[PDB]
Amino acid sequence: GSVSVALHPLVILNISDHWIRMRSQEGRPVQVIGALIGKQEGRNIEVMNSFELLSHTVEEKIIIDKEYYYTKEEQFKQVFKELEFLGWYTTGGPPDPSDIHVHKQVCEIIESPLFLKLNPMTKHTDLPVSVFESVIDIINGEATMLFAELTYTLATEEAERIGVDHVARMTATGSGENSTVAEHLIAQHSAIKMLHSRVKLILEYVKASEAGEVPFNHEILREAYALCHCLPVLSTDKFKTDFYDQCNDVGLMAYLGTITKTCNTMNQFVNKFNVLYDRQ
Amino acid sequence: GLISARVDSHSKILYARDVDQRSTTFEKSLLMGKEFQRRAKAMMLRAAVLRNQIHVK
Amino acid sequence: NGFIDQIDGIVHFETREALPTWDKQIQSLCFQVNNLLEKISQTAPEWTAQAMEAQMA
Amino acid sequence: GILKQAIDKMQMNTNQLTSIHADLCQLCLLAKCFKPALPYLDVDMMDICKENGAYDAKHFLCYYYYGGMIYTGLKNFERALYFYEQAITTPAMAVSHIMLESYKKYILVSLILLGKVQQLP
Amino acid sequence: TWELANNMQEAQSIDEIYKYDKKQQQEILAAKPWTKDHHYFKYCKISALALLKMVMHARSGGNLAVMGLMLGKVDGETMIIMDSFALPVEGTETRVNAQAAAYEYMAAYIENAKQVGRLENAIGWYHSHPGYGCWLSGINVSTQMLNQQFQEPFVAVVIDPTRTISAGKVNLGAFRTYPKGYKPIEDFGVHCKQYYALEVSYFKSSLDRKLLELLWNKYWVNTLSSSSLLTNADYTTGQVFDLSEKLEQSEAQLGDKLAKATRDSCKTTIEAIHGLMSQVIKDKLFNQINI
Amino acid sequence: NLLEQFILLAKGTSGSALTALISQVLEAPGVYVFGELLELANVQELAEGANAAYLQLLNLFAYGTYPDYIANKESLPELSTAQQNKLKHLTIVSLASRMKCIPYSVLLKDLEMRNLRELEDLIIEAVYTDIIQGKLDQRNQLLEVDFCIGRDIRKKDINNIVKTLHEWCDGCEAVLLGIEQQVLRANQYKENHNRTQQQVEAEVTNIKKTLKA
Amino acid sequence: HIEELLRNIRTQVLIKLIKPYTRIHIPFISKELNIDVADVESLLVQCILDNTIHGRIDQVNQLLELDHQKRGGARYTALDKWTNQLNSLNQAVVSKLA
Amino acid sequence: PEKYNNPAMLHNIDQEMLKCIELDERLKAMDQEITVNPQFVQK
Repeated sequence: GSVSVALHPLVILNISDHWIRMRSQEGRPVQVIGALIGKQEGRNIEVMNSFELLSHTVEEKIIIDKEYYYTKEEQFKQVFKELEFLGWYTTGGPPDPSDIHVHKQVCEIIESPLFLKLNPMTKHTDLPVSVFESVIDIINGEATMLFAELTYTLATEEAERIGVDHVARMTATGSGENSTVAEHLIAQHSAIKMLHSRVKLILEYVKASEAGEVPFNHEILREAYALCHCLPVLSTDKFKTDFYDQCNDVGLMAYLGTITKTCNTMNQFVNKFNVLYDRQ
Repeated sequence: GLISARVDSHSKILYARDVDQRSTTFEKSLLMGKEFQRRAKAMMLRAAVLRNQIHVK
Repeated sequence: NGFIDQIDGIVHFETREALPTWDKQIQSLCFQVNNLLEKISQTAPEWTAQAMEAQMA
Repeated sequence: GILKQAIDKMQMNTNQLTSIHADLCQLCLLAKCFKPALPYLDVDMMDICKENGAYDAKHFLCYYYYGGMIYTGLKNFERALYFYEQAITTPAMAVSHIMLESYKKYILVSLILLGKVQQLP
Repeated sequence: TWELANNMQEAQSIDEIYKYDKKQQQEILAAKPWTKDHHYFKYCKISALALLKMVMHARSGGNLAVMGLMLGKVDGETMIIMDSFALPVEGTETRVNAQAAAYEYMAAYIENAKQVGRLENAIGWYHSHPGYGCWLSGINVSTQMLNQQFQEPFVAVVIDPTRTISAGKVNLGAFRTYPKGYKPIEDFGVHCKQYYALEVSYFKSSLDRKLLELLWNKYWVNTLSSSSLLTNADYTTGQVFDLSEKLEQSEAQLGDKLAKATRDSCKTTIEAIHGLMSQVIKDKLFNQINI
Repeated sequence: NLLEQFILLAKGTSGSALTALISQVLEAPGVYVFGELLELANVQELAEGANAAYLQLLNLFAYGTYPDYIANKESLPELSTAQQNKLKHLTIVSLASRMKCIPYSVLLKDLEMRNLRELEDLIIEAVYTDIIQGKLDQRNQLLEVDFCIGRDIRKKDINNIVKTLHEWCDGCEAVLLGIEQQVLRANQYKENHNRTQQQVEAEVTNIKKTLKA
Repeated sequence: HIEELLRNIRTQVLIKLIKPYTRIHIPFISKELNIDVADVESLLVQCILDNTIHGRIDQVNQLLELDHQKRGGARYTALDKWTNQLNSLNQAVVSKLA
Repeated sequence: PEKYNNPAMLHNIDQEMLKCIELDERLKAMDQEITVNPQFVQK
C-alpha cells in the first residue's frame, strides 16, 4: 500500500518551535510553511530533519519560491550527505484548496511529494499530525490533487527515548506555578484511561459474543478467561510486608524534610522577630 | 562500650550482639522529632512572654 | 549462581524480591491485554473499528 | 466550676494565657481535684493577654508552678519536667519565693524521669 | 474539566522567555554588567530542540569527533540557548580543525536564518569528546581564552557521545572560564584552576510540553509498570548525602544557604512521595480486584 | 495447529473410527484444549448409542479434573499412561488457575500420588511441555506459577467472565474519579497560598504609599 | 622456610572452599584440609583477625558462619547523618535570641 | 519491642506529620502579622 512512512520525534519539535516563535513575534498566530527531508529506500520513506522554506504571498495566495530552496539545498548537503527532498509541512486543520494550490508547485519541484499536517488547535486523543500522499486524478477538467491518508510510525534511534525522558522529567514545573501534583497525577491518568478503554473494548466484544452479534470464536474467549483469572496479582504476605516497609520508609523520609522546612520557617520568624519587638 | 556482646549465665556463654540498623535509625529519628517539637513550643512560649515585658520586677 | 547451607543441607539457586516480581506480573498482564486486543482486531476488523468509532463519541 | 466559664468567656482564643489560669490551678490544687484542670493544661499557651495593665509575673509563675505540681501528682513526669523548666527560665532580676520551689522540685522530677539532673538551657 | 486548566491560547512565563526584547538586549549589552566582576553568570538554560540536535550530530559523527555552533541570548544573570546548528568539519577522533568550509558555513547559515526570521546571534560552540569524559583540553582552554576575551558573551559546551549512549544519561557540560590573572579533582583535568563548571537547566514551551506529553503517552505499560524509587535508589542516596553536606555548611554559616538546602530537601521529599503515590495507585488499581 | 490437523478427518467418519480418532487426539501430545473438537455435531451425536462413555470421557478432559475420574472410574474405558499424564497436567493447570501458590499437600491429595519425587517429576515434565510457567520451592513445599494457560470454557460461564471484567472497569473508573478530586484540591491549595502572598504584598506597599510623606 | 609453606596452600584451599557456603561445619574443613580440629580453628581465627575471611566462628556448635548478609542499607546511614545535622541546626535556631 | 512495618507506626508518623504541619502553620500566621506591622517597615 503506497509507501511506509517513518516519522521521527524531531520534525514535530521543529514545527512547534517555529509556531511558538512566530506566535510570540507577531502576537497573532499565523500559518507557517516548511519542508521535510529524509531517505527513500524502495517502498519505504523515512523523515530525518526539516528546515523552513521561505514563502511569498501574492494578493491572497501563497507561493513557494524556487531560488531560495535551490540555494539552501546545496548548503545542508555538506553536513547531511544521503538526505533528499520528500515534502513539506504546514499548520492548519482540514485540507483547504489553498493546500492544493501550494502543493501544485511542490509537485512541480518533486514528482510525488509527501504532506504533513500539524494542528495546534486539536481537541482529540489522536496524533495532531497526518501524512498525505499526492494522487493525480484522471477525470477530465480541473484535475485536483487528491490526498491519500497513510499510516505514520514512531521509528526512533537509540537516543530518542532517553532525551525525551530527560526533558520531560522537569518541564519547568516549579517555575510556572503549575503544581507538581497537576503534572504527576495527570501524566499517568491518561495511561490509566487508555487501559480502561482497552478493557472496555474487550468487555464489549465478550458481551457481543455472548449475545450473538459476532460468531462464536472459541479461541479468544479462552484468552479472556485466562486474563480474567490473573487479576489478583501477588496477594502473598511477603509482598504486603515489603509494601508496608516501603510505605514506612517513605514516611520517615518525608518526616525528615518536613522537619527542616518547619525549621527554616522557624529561623525566618526569629530573624524577623529580632528586629521588630527587640532592638538589635 | 568496647565489646557489643551479651552474657548468658545459664550456660555461661558470651553471645555477639548485632544491631538492627533500621530500627535504631527509626528510633533516633522519632526521638529527634519529639525533641524538636518540644524545643519549638518552648521557644514560642518564650517569644510570647518576652514580648509583653515580663521580667519579675 | 546460588549458595549452599550445609546445616540444613539446602542449595538455594534463585530468589525473587517480591516487588520486581510484581512489576514483571503487571507487565505480563499489560502485554496479554495488548495481544488480546490485537487478536480481536485481526479477527473482526470491521466490528472492532465500529466499536472504536462508537466509543470515540 | 466558676473559673471554667470565667476563663472560657474572657480569653480571645483557647491558646491565650489569662490571669485566672493561675487561680483555677490553685483552687483545684489546694483541694484535691486534678481532672477538671486537665483540659486547660493539655493546651500549649501561645499568647498572653495584656489585660490592659496589671498581670505581673507572679500569675505566670504561679500558673506554671501549680500546673507542674498537678502533673507530678498524676504521675505524668515527662510534662511536669517541662512545666518546671518553663517556670525556672523566666527572666528575673531578684530572688523570688516561687522559683525556689520550682528548681527544688525540678531536680527531683528530672532524677525520677531521667537518670540525671538535666542541664538548664 | 478533567484537566481543569487545559489550554486554548493562555500561557505563562514559561512561554514568555521565547521573545526578543530589542531595547532590553541593547541596554544590557551597553551596560555590560558581567565585565565588572569575574563571578557572573552561573545559570545556563538550553532548550530541548538544541539538545536533541546536538545529540543526533554527535551520534552521526560516530567514533570520530564533530563540532558545531549554538544560538541564543543572555538575560540578566542567566544565559538562554535555544538553537543548535551543526558544521561540516572532519578529522581524527582526537583532533578537529575548522577549515574554510566551516568559515563559509556559519556566515551562510546565519544569513539564511536571518532571511527566515531568526533574530538570535552566536552564543557559543559544542564539541564532542568520544570517550574521554567532559573536560576542556589545552587547545580548548586557549580557544576559550581568546573567545571569551574578544567576544565577552560566550560559553563552551562539551558532551561525551559514547558514555551518554552506554550509560543512558546525557553528558551535557556547559563551561565558562576565568580570565587570565585571577588565580583563586583529577577528572576535570590539569587546568582545573583556569576553567570552571556551570549548572545546566532546560525549558520547553506550552505547545512543546503538550506535544511531548501526548507523544510520550504511548508508553503506558512502562508508565504504570516502572515502579520508580527502586531504580533511582543510588541517585536518592547521593542526593541525601549532598543534603547532609549542605546542611552542615549552612549550620557552619549560621555560626542564604539555608534556603537552598530547604529547596533541595523539598525536591527530594516531593520525588519520594511521588514514587510512593504511584506505588499506592498501582496497588489500588491492580491488587484490589477479584478479591 | 494440532487440533486443526486432527479436525478435518472427523467430518466424514462416524462410529468406531470417530471414537478411535478422539482417542488418538486425547493421546497426541501438544493438544490440551478440546474446544472445537467437542463443538462438532458428530461428537455431540454420540450421546445416543453405545459410545456415550467416550463422550463423557471427552467432557471430563475438556472441563473436569482428576477427582472427577474417581467416582466414575469403572464407567469409562481403560486409559493409557499418556492419557493419564495429560489428565494430571490438566488438573495441575486447573488448580494453578485459581491460586498462584499451590501447596505440595494439596497437589498430592488431588493427583492421588504417593511419593514427593514422582510429583516433582510430573510437575517438571508439565513445565517442560510448556503449559504452565513457574518454580518449585522445597523449603516451603510450594509451587509458584507466574502464568498458566486458560482451560476450556463452556457456553454458560461467559456471563461470569463479563462480571469480572465489569468489576475491573468499575474500579478503574473509581480511581479516575479520585485522581480528579485530588489534583483539583492540590491546585486550589497552591492558588490560595499565592493569593494570600499577593494580598500581603499589596498591604505592605500600601503602607509604603502612606509612610513616604 | 617449609613452615611458611604448607600454610599458604592451606589458606588458599580454605578460601577457595568456603566461597559458596553460608554455614559450614568445622570438622568438614578439617577433613578437607587433612588437619585436626584445633589447627583448623587456629587457622580460621588467624585468617579472620587479618581481615581476609569475611565470617565468624560459633564455638558452641563448632560452626563457621559466612557473611552472605548485610545488604546495601547505606540509605539508612545517610538518613542518620541527616538527622544529626538537623539536630545541630535546631540548636542554632531556638537559642538564637529567644 | 517492634519492627517498623506495622501500620500503627505509620499512623504514629502521620500524627507527627499533622502536629508539625500545624506548628508550621501557626508559625507562618505569627510571622505574617510581623511582616505587616507598621513598625517593621522603617528598618
